[PDB]
Amino acid sequence: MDVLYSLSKTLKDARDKIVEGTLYSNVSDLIQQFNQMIITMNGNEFQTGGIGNLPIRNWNFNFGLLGTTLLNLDANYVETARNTIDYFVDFVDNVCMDEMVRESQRNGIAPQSDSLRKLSAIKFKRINFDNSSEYIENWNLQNRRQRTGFTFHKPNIFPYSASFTLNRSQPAHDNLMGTMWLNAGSEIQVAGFDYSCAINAPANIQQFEHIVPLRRVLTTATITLLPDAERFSFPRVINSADGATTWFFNPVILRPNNVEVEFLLNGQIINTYQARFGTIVARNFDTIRLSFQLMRPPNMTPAVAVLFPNAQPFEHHATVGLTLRIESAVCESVLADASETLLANVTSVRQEYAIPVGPVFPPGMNWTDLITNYSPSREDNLQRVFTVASIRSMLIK
Amino acid sequence: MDVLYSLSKTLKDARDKIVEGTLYSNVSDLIQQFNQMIITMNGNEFQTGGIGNLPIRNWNFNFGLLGTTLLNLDANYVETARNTIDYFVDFVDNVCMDEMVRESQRNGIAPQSDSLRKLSAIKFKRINFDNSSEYIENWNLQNRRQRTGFTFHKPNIFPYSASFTLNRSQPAHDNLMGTMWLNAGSEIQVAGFDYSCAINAPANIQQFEHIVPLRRVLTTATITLLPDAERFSFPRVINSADGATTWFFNPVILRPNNVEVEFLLNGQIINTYQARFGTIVARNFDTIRLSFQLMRPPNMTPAVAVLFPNAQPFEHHATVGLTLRIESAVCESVLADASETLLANVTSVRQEYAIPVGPVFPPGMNWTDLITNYSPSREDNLQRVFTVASIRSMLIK
Amino acid sequence: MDVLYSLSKTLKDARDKIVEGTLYSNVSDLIQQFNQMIITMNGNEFQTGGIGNLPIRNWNFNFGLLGTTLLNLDANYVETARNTIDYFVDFVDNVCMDEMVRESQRNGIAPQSDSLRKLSAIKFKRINFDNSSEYIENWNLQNRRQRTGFTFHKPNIFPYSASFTLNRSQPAHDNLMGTMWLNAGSEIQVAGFDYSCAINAPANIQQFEHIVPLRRVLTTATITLLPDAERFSFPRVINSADGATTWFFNPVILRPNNVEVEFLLNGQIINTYQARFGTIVARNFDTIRLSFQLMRPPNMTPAVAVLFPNAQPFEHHATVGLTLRIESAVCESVLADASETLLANVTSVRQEYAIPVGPVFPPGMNWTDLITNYSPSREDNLQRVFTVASIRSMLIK
Amino acid sequence: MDVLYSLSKTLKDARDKIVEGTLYSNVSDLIQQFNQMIITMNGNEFQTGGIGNLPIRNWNFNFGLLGTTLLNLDANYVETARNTIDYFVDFVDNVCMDEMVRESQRNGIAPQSDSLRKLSAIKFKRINFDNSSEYIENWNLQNRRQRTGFTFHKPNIFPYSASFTLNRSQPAHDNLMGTMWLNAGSEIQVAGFDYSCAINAPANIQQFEHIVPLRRVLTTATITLLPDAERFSFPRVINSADGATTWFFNPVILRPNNVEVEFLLNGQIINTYQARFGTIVARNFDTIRLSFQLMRPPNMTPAVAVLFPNAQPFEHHATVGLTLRIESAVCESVLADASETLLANVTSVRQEYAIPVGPVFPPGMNWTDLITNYSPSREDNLQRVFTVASIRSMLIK
Amino acid sequence: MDVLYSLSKTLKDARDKIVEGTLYSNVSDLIQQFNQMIITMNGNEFQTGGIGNLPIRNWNFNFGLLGTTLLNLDANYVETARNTIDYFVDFVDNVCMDEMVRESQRNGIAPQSDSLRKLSAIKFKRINFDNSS
Amino acid sequence: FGMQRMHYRNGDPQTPFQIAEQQIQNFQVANWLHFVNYNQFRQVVIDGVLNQVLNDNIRNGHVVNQLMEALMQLSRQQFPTMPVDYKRSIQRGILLLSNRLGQLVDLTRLLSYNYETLMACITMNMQHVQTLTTEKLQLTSVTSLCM
Ligand SMILES: [Zn+2]
Repeated sequence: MDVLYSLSKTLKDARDKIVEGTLYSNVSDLIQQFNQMIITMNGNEFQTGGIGNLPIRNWNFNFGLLGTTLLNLDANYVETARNTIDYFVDFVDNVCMDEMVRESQRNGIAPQSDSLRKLSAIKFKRINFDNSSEYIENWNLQNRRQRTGFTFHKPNIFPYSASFTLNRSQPAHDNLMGTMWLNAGSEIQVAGFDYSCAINAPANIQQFEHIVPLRRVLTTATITLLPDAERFSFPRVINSADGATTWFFNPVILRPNNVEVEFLLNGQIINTYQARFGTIVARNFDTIRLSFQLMRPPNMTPAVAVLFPNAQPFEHHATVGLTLRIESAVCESVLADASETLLANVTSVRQEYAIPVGPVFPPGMNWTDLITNYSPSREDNLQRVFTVASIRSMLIK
Repeated sequence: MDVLYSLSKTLKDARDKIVEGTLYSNVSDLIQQFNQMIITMNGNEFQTGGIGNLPIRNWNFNFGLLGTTLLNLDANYVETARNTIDYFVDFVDNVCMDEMVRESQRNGIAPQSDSLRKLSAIKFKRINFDNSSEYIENWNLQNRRQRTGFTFHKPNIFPYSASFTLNRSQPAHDNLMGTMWLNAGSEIQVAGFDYSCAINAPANIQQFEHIVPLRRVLTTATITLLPDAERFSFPRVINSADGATTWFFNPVILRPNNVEVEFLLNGQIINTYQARFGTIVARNFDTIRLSFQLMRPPNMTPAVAVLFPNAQPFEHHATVGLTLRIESAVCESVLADASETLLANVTSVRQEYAIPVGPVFPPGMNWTDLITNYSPSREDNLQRVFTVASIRSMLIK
Repeated sequence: MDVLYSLSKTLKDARDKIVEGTLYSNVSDLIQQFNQMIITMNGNEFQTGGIGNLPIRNWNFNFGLLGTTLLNLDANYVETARNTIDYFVDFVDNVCMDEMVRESQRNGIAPQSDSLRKLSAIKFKRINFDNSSEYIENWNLQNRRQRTGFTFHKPNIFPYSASFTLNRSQPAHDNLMGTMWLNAGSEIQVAGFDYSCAINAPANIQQFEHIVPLRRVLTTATITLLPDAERFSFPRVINSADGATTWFFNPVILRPNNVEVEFLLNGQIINTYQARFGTIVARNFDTIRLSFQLMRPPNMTPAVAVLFPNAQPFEHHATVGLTLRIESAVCESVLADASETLLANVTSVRQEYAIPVGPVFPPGMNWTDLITNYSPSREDNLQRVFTVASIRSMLIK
Repeated sequence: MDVLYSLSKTLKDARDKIVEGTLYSNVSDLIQQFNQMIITMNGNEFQTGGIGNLPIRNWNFNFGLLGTTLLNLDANYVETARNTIDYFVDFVDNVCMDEMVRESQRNGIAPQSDSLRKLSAIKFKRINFDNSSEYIENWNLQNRRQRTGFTFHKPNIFPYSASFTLNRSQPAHDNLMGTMWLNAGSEIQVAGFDYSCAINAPANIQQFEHIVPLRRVLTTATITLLPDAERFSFPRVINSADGATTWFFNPVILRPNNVEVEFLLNGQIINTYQARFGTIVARNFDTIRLSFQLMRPPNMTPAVAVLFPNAQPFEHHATVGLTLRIESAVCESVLADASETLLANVTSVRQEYAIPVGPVFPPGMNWTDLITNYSPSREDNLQRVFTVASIRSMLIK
Repeated sequence: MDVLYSLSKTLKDARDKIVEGTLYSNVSDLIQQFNQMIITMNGNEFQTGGIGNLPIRNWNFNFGLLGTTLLNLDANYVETARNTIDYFVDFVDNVCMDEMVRESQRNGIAPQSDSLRKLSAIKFKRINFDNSS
Repeated sequence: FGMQRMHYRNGDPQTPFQIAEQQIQNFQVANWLHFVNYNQFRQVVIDGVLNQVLNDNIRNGHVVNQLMEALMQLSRQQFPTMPVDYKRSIQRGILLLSNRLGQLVDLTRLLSYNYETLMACITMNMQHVQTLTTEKLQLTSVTSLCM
């Protein structure tokens, strides 16, 4: 894995640094590493592919060393360099597509393809170069069991869970009470509704609560906390819990009284925020507890007093919402987010070559089913395949 | 173009690496490239500007070489380096503003300013240095006709198109049926509405369909697909097709039954998703086909059954929506997105100096009119001017 | 500050470049800088911490130099390098946590901790290395008073201000007129409403206006301008200005007639946009002026004409909205945004060690109260602590 | 690809130039290239075929050099030359049939067969010879991104689209108005018909219009423009738009009044022709706009006045046609035409060996479906396979 | 006219025959004609265009000869050949567009542009090559 | 070119130039090595008698224009660990040869022409078989013929 990143880093630098007319002192330390790579890789044969429609390709390396001495690199040197680089780039492309496609339940952090099991010897250890990308740094730090952090912009930590809860209900569905939520991507939109608007609740206050457990512990998260959840604020008809009948929801929106957002780690309150909106911070957490309440307004104009009678027919239903959007967060495990394209590369390779469903990953690489049951073996497989996807995304655009 | 990136890369590195007190071995390979640059650029004169209010500046280069005899760089060397660097940075700033402002219908990928046509000789080819940024890498790969990819975070692939379609309509506008949509930035919000709620449709099911053709083929796109389009879910009055009269739209929201999202490339179904929300992936596509349908709920509580009569007056109109947001995508052509500022730099240079409207780009650099008719000559001009904008954004902050 | 970035850059590179089996010519220029660092740092003692619960640690440096005699780096060299690197990484971690925690009203741009005041001597100036990150580049450019630019993706330039304005009001609250807005993060959502729908306004047109002053001058901003503000488009009950009574708001949405978005710098119109939506650009501005108007529709179908009578009871209130979202912008001062995690690191260090509220920063590091009153001394403190946070985010993941 | 053309050019010349009795000075420069070819190709083994029913053949090259010591070539030299040439011709035939049969969605311009990927090394670069054919010239010019042009005689730029449009229609189908067209090969035949013969149109003039968008930009096209489209000038019965019923069309032909043929490039009028028939020229265009109109004749003999009553029963329907035939055109992309047989060779190889339908090309190599959706990846695949077809058409007759 | 066809035939052949890696004996008779062309065209200045919107371009030829010492043509020789060929191709393109645009009632078979009237001398007659089209 | 010296292993059919060029990427020395790897005689009957002929690159002496291009590439070549006096001596000893470009182009034109005019008077076959005893050639005599 280290030598695969090293091959790709030298091929990227040798497409970048070895150009026409450049001075030799700019590339004097890269040509020695590329010659060490050629010297190491000669005499060895590899075999990539063999699963799904990924074709079996045989790789044989017989190349001459870049020892001509130039002061400014002329176009002859650039053309022979482009030939050797194009062959090695095709090789590492097929090794990366052979490694992202395989998985194992037993020990997923180990290389699974034959080519990367062959590259994991000490004969190939002199290929090794700097490990400067974030994924290979976290690979090398977790290979020695130290703390890592992946910085994500809007991480997909929440599985898709659009549902509700009726704390007070009946088959008439004309006096309901409870919460509704949308957990999607990095965004929680929650809305507790009461049809009576707390006309018989004690002190005209109805307490709502919504507890979101996470799968991995997020660290140093900037979170936009806004009131008035926008999706649960227009009238809609909703199927029941058993899916038998449908019930109508005509909301009018009160502001959330007494918002308490708590960030729990192992049941301990790490951060708490009482009636503070805008951008908040949560330094260390794996559970988000939103505790908002609906208070009946004690003074109402005649346009408002016709909405909430004391009797039964409520044509306008009180609804109170919050919105919580994790903008950026540092997570020790791998995830998906709106910035990288690594999950897209993994799914593109697994869908392009018509790959059968294996033992670990969900069918079709369903990220909702992958983050719903995010086991440590699936975590190891996901980190390995994302690291190889980062390597191929360095070489192949 | 390669030598302009090389000038800017050396000036960026020589502002970074040549500092006070640093060791000479840290900068021993940069001073040789900077001396090669001084040796190449001496004796040459340039002329920048001359269009709009961009002033004509004459450039003459007569500089001495930098010393190669220190062990730690003292402040004398830093001050003479800062002088030479500030003159070259002003030169390359005016060359980049002279190149982003010009365009040609005939062959836009060629340099248009006099200074960059003069820099495109082999006398200046020994200036050349590493080409490591994404735009100059894709420039050098498309100069040899190989595959490229620009990675965008929320790409502006959709032109602004807020409109509707009435599949069933009359001048009374009290029993309507059809779709509405908002295509903006990277976001499609579509909503099919029926006023009758499929009370006379066969099997109480009304089929909607919305086909969005793209202008360039996106590759490996992560897409957030949510139901219940939020913008078309509140009551509004809307002008008619001819703009004569206005009609009222009072929506109640059903959930989308039988969502089928298809990603078409050349009419072939590449990816398909049947009733799956959350984050989806689309590996290769240039057409997005959303096929959702409105089903009348067969079991309704008395709060719902008063909304949808069998007769004509429908005060509550059934409406079903979807939202599709491309979070990140790899596109072979250049675009604009929410991450880079290159389009902002191009428009700032073209608006600061009061530049007349030329033959290629839209008046005022309208991105909606630029991506509505995204011709290959306009594509070549846009890629060239974005590459020069990336170069100037390296030097000028 | 320069030498602290230099220590962290060498430790990052020496974790990256000094690996097992790599060629010596790849690391031949890094080992000399790391040996210069060891030679400079020996014989010196430091003391970090001493505020809040940050513990006092004493640092003593007595290390041998690294060998310069290998061809391929074996595992002995890697293990002794990992020992020296882990000690220096712990040192620079505690220096950065000692510097981010302190502040001064008098001159905040100066180092405040004892360790960084000791590192600011010319004895330690030979530690210095390349300054390539964006924050240390803008640090070095503002240390010489030149123009800088921080590129932000969705900058938090707006303080949280959710409020309204009643241009026409009475204690009955049945015929109201005025604007409502949400300024949050990078997003302005504004909506002017009239209950009469301009039935007595001259020419049936009511002019709205919303002026947002900024705190720092943004430059080259890409801005998504959409109509129909989504948050102020559903019915809600709202407390009054004095908080005494509540009033009801039942909106129906007209489209915004005659949108004029102006970008003011020092009262001068820099950019203006008349009825153009989608992505717009604003090259230089510190005030955003939105001027939209509500026009009563002169032709209405019978479904619309029942909404707006000539008499007093208006059960459906005309409402017209706009949405303005700054996607990316270049600002000369430091800010927070959805891309970086530096504010999260600063708040995590200040909240982890239970730090008392000082003279400059708001209690609890409230970003709304920090950008509401964004004084230049607070600007200097914020830039210094963000630069140190960027340094620690390079070393500590 | 260059070396494959070089192999075929030398084998073609060595079948042509190396004959019995010819002087040695006529062939003195060809025998050296053929000996360089033998020296390069010895010791190498190849493997062709393996897809469909194309058989796997193994190729081993062990040949002696040809003699350079004759004055007139005797029959011994001709027979040993014919042996070596027949073996190399069989080799290059199977390499070309192995390359035309394969395709790739990712980068189609790259070689796909194993033999041509092996020939793309610099070991085989000394095989290279002159590149004089049009397809290898345009291959080498587009490998450096310069302008190319393929000269076609009657290019198949139009997909087969025989349809119509009813601007005025009813279920009786006795008073119709609109256009009919046939787009086939290089020929547009259009005919606008009115059943009333503009008896109620303003000024007795009915305006017709027919806009044909092209897929690739044609350049310097000679076009035969004739009036009176011959196919839509006899009576026929035609199915309706939904295919339910059929309607009758009994045309009498007026001449086209006020013909305006415009050649649009990016919406700009490049060439225009007002009432000029015969051979016209169109220098640069990708859209053809035909604007002809039907004028009722103001003076009619009694044989004509019985055809067009003022009342409803029209047994004779006014019809006005044009014919536009592109005789020859220069196109930058590859196409098919009536002169070359390259598409026929590609389809013959793909149909002879029973090849499965791949990801790029249409099933059965449907040229109508290939030019209907003519994507750039399909363009690259089509150009590569046409170049290999041109090479094989040089060798194999 | 004969020398204009000769310039274009040598530039076409030198784009075709002078490629990377080809043997020198394949191009040994073309490089001598191309060097004769360079030797003839040096020291001369031309002026093309000047009618309609065809822009006036001034042409100055100062080129070194191509090397005659390789066995297989390497990429250095190909790149310097591509430079000289691209300049001469731009020259002959503008001469041909300057000649197709002009006409004369008196004697139309004579060259009308200034550049082709200058090329019709016997100083330029050693440019001449095969006339096979 | 900084490469480690080869161990030959006699049992292979590959000569040291023939391994060397597959191990050396220059485009100037590799031209020369690939010439010498496959210069051999070409067996053709001329008027009945078999004859062993050179190729035309030796025959007109044009191949020396590549050997001297490959030799003065070895002269601007800094050697990575050779002592500098022996390195300057071997570079100037290559330059002794590489400055006799025309003097040796013409010599291998003359040698090949004498071989031509005397090969015409051969009347038996020119069969190439490895004979038992060999005529010993001194390379000192070749340096004499060169210089
Ligand atoms: Zn983002």
